[PDB]
Amino acid sequence: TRPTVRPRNDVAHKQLSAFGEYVAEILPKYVQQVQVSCFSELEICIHPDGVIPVLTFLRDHSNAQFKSLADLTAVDIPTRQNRFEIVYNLLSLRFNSRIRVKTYTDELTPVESSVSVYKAANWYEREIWDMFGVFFANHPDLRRILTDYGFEGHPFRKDFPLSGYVELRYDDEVKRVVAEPVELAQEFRKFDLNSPWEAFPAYRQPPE
Amino acid sequence: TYKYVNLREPSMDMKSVTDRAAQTLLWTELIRGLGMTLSYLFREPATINYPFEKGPLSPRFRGEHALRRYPSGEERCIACKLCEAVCPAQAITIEAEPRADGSRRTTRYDIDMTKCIYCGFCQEACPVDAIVEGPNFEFSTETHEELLYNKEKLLNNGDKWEAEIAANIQADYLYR
Amino acid sequence: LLKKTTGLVGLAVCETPHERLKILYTKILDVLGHIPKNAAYRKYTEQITNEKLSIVKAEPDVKKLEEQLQGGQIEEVILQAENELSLARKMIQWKPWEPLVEEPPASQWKWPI
Amino acid sequence: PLTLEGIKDRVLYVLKLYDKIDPEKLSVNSHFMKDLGLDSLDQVEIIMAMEDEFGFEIPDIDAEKLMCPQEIVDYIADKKDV
Amino acid sequence: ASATRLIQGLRNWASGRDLQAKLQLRYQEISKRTQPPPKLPVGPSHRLSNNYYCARDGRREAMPPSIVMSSQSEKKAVSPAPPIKRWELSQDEPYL
Amino acid sequence: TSVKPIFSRDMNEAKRRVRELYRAWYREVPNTVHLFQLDISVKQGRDKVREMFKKNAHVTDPRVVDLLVIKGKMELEETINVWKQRTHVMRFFHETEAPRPKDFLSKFYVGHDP
Ligand code: SF4
Ligand code: SF4
Repeated sequence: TRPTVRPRNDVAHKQLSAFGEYVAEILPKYVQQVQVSCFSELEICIHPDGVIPVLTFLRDHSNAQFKSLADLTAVDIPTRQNRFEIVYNLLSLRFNSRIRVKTYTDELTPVESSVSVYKAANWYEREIWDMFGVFFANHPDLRRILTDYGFEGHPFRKDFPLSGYVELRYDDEVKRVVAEPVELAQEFRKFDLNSPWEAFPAYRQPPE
Repeated sequence: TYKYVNLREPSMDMKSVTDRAAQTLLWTELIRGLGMTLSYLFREPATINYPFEKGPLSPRFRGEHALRRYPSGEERCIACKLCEAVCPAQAITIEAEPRADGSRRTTRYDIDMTKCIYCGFCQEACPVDAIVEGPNFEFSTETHEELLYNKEKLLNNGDKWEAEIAANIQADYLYR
Repeated sequence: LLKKTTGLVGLAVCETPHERLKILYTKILDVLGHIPKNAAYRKYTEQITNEKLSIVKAEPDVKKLEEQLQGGQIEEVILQAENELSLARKMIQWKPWEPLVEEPPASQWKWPI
Repeated sequence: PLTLEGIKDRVLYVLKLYDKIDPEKLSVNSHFMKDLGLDSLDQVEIIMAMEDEFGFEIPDIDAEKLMCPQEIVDYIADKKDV
Repeated sequence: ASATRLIQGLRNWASGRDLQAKLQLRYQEISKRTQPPPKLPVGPSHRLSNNYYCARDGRREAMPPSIVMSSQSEKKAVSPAPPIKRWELSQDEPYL
Repeated sequence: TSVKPIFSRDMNEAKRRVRELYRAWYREVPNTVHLFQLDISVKQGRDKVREMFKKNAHVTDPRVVDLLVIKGKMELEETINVWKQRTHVMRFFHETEAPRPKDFLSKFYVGHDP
């Protein structure tokens, strides 16, 4: 398995497992799961009441010093009753490491804003408001950032269609760009691509 | 493994101070910048005489689309719809049926050239080298629907540019 | 030797780094004594803070102290001491050594779905 | 603002400018919801017209209770001297 | 390249650099537009024996993430990695 | 059924917030008609505000009306601070859109939509 297979990094796996145990036992009030991927990425899956205490820990603790917020992300997964999965990618420049801090919310429960921990989040979770509808409590200026000004709907929710519900055109009667319900001259062609055969037996879920 | 841009302490002896003051009062670096601009003034410019002189292209160039033929006149496209499956912008629209000699051929091969991203995934998905993205880049139209090519237009682009397309494929097929 | 700059913008050079680190480490330990003993934050932070404080008390030099504290410049070691102090003062209020406040739903971290 | 009668006449004038209230059934003790047949937002814009006329701001906790013109003239009386 | 040596000398004086040694316009030093045909090599899996796909299957060695902690003594405090080594100043050109 | 609130502990605080948002929109309509130099009246714009408030008037959840007040405050901030153009204000008035068939018989005549 030398030439075409990715080489496995066992040292980083052991070190991130040790630090995941470390964070899970320093903060048992909020840490729900700790996992390390096969390509050596640590994920701390927490309760959403511990957004500020965990992120303040990793930013300020002398064994963590995750001073940089690389990226802040939501994921819509509609089969969960807490469908939105808020993802904090963090970078420690002191220990040259990356961690992932994951939590959850539904449409109505607010997540506490992490602008007091990382100012970088000021736009990111603002975008999570615009793209997913996750409200962030105590954000300084929470509003839309990417959509049009009269835009109804949170587009990166997976029940939002690819083309939207409206489309613009100029109308010369009213001398104005107007919004109408979207009619495509060619419909987007949905391709059902998934093979009916199991691809990865290591990921087989136990049946009902 | 790192270096410090701009961490120089200027020398404070009277020689260097008077050098910096002659720079300040006599505008020496401004004359240096005028000298470099004057130096490009007397260079031959890089300007080619378009449309009589053309920008250099490679045989890999991805321009206008063309449906090709065999060296018998039979069209290469056997309607397999791999190009429209791989097409990242869904520009390719294909409908097919068996024609009068029972051959698997298309009745619709449309490419919306205003959806097309010109990435050439269709010509590398194509198993029989039917669709290619040829060398024409000068095909600007005056109307939007003139950039909505059907099978007739694409077969005519193949018949138009085939003498060039075949030689470009002859140059680059051993890299593919 | 009086280092001219730290190289980091806005991180000013400390005239007496050893005394400032002793003050900050004993202040971290004084704040950290108000945490319950079985809490892992207290045990781990006492461990690393006593290690750093013994390294500071064992080395009179500033350069060698930087190369064996292994946290970069001495002023960002001071900055990390201030950050750990602020953190421990917040960890008293948060009380995160408590049990888990709520279990997740049953398939909340199941991937793929 | 000097006397209660002028405040009452001016309250009734602001209420009869309001087009949804029938000016015959408009009285001093008429109720907005069940007698005049009004939505709550109708009562809210009535209170905003009272703020337009009388030159002061009425908060929310003491505009929800203003359900008749007599309560309006009493509230305007209580935030002034009369 | 066709500049007269008077203009070439004025140009090199004004720029302060020997510009003819490094011209920004291209001439016969570039590659031919017609090349010989390549013979590209094959990778390591182009073999007729001892080349089972299960012995080089990268996608099927990926595992689900190992759950280190789940909610269903004097052990050393750890960090996510060792502390980063201090960068060394360049021997090439430190500007120092 | 114990959920974390957004702003309102119950529906009465929620109705207070709905009411203050309606007051702010009602005050804003003449300024919006003026500085966007619209072709509507102030009364017609206040009718559109009342229509958009009555559109959501069936909600009984405090968190949903808290998000409705939050989104109304956001649209109000986009209107006061002139971030919307004239077109975004006039998108509430679906004017170039032809009126849809409402009864059964005309929807039968035009096509297949129920
Ligand atoms: S070049 Fe790309 S976008 Fe264009 S038709 Fe081919 S596959 Fe589609
Ligand atoms: S052009 Fe090629 S890929 Fe596309 S349908 Fe025809 S044969 Fe298949």
